[PDB]
Amino acid sequence: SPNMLVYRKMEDVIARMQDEKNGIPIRTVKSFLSKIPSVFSGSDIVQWLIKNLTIEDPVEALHLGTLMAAHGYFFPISDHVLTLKDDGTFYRFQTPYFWPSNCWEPENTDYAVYLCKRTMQNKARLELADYEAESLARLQRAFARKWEFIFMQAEAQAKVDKKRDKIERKILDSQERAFWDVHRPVPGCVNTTEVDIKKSSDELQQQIKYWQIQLDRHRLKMSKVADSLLSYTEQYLEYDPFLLPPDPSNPWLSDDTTFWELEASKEPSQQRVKRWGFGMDEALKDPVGREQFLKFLESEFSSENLRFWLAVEDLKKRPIKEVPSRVQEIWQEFLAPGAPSAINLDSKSYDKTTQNVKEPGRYTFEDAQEHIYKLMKSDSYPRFIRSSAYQELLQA
Amino acid sequence: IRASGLILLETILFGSLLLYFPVVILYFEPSTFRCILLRWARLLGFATVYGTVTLKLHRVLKVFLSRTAQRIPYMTGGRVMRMLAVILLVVFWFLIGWTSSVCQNLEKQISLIGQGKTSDHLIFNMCLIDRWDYMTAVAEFLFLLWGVYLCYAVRTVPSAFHEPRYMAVAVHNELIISAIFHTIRFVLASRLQSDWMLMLYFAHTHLTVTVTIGLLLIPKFS
Repeated sequence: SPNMLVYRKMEDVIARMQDEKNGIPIRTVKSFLSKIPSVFSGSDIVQWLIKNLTIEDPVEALHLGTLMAAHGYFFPISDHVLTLKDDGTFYRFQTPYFWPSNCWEPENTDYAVYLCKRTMQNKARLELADYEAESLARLQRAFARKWEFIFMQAEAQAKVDKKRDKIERKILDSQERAFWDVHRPVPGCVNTTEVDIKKSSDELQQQIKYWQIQLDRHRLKMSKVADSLLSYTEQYLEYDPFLLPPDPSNPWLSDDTTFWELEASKEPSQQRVKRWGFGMDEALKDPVGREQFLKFLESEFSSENLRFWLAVEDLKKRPIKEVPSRVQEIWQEFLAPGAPSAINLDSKSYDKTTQNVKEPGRYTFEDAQEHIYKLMKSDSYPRFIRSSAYQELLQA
Repeated sequence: IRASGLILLETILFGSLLLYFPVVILYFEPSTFRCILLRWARLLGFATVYGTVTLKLHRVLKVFLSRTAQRIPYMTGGRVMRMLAVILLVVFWFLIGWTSSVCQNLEKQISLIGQGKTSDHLIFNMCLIDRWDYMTAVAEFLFLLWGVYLCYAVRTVPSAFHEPRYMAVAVHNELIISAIFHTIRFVLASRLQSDWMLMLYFAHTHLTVTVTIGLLLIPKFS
């Protein structure tokens, strides 16, 4: 179960927190009104975080502390809503029987028990806040039968704990107050219990063959990948609109629209034209690049292979209703010998084509597309980038 | 009215009607009879308004616990009047004290109340004071202090009409206004024609009377 590991890590945290030799010291304050022992101030825990965790931002360490304290690992002695506030207020750890890691789950009758007990310990005031008084009103109206032993065991517990010493009753009642704060919190702050429903739950011959495919699994050195990754970063590094953008026009930040609108304009910017020059794949991604490359191929009387590859791609878009209607037709137009558009195949290519053409398939012309595609990538794109039209358009 | 007993409210209203007497009083000339009746009417009005109000609130608290434990009608409207008559009595014995000192010693012999002083060189008569009215004020102060502690803790109930708001604010208002009134009039023995005073009594009365009629009575048609 996932969150179990999370709670385990934070358990590591608090275990290092109340360390014998290091740790925060749980002090005993003396006041003009009273003498309160076994507390400490939130500035202490803030300092402890910053020391032993090296959390550079005070705010960041404070937010870590915030959610920790909203998972019941320490609470403010005079408040319902768990929030760590860096100041002189008094805190306390929680008990190993009342962590939240212990799969606990209170229920409505037990909330009634704690309500009767708190309301009946003191009888000097309605020692409570308006939300908890509201909850008790509902519990009354709906629990008409079962009240009595609730009251019974409540005052029984009151005697069984008051019989022990006066500071004991105080600390135990403080703890077993806060632990019900965290498991039924004030209307505002988020519950920290819930979870998402998603987590709501020959033999050696194939073995040996896996070993052999790992052998023939061609790999390259990490330095090679390093160069590839750095270089693919660099070639658009000057295009990153987060890090260093030359067009400062930011429709988000600087309330402009012109950047995208220039992007909509079919006329390519000089960035655009320099960016075409990296790879014809990116070109074909560009509609503008498709148009200009196709123009050159036409004016050079060489506008077929691109026509084919566009044909393959535009075929790979329609549903299964038209796959046969196109495959036979595209064969008869390009891959049927005797048609004007003469795609050119070798032995195994045309063999594969002839065998598959009976059956229209989502991966029909894979090897032929590879063949013509390596052809175009090897020949066309180079001369295009080398071409006068490319140079004249990249100049301005 | 079932949430808040009939007879409590008739009690309140009657009492405060009577508390409106200070300001039909002064229009007539000051004499013996005047200042005496003033103190009668004041103190009667005072207890039989603020006192019963405070005790209603005490009942709220007790019915709460009574009801939390075993609905068995812990405190009833039958209980209020008894812890009223006590106070009514005490105040009777007091008035008899003061009233006796006058009516048996300083009626005719040596002192009086119909009595005037002067601003610069001009005359003005009135009633006046001694240490008793001081102690009177300080009692009113403490009494409502107790009432305020009551309307302090009782701040969280799930209740119908939020009477607590209304009551508690009458209480606080009254304490304040009374402190001020008495402090002024108990510095100002010398600088007080009839008019300026009559201003002051008009203030105190319409303020707290109208206030602590309204805050409780009127919202019980909304």
